[PDB]
Amino acid sequence: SEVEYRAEVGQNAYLPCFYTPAAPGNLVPVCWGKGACPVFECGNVVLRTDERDVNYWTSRYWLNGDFRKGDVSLTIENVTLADSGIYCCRIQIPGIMNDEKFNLKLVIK
Ligand SMILES: Cc1nc2c3cc(-c4ccc(NS(C)(=O)=O)cc4C)c(Cl)cc3[nH]c(=O)n2n1
Ligand SMILES: [Ca+2]
Repeated sequence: SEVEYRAEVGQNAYLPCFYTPAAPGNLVPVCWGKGACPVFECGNVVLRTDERDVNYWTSRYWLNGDFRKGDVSLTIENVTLADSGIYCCRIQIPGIMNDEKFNLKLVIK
């Protein structure tokens, strides 16, 4: 079919997203949301970081990887069937018309 990420109800879901910081400690803000990246900034926002730290999160949504090294992969805890969908991870590279947009398809059964 096409790239997808899978989980059963009650498991954690794992959606990958990565960037390479220009130099260590120099982080780029990231936008995670539910819905494809053409929607608003990154869909219906679930989690955000800035140059310093996580600045916004929704219950059950986590960055448990080394986000200070560019691993901004998402964990969704205790998934239900309502969690299926496209998710947008947007790397907000400083500057205009240069963001990286990743659309991740999650299928729960
Ligand atoms: C009570 C609760 N807390 C969180 C939470 C917290 C975080 C978070 C916030 C700052 C940092 N930065 S730090 C201090 O340098 O490690 C690191 C993380 C992982 C995230 Cl991403 C997601 C979260 N999701 C969530 O459902 N809950 N619930
Ligand atoms: Ca940009």
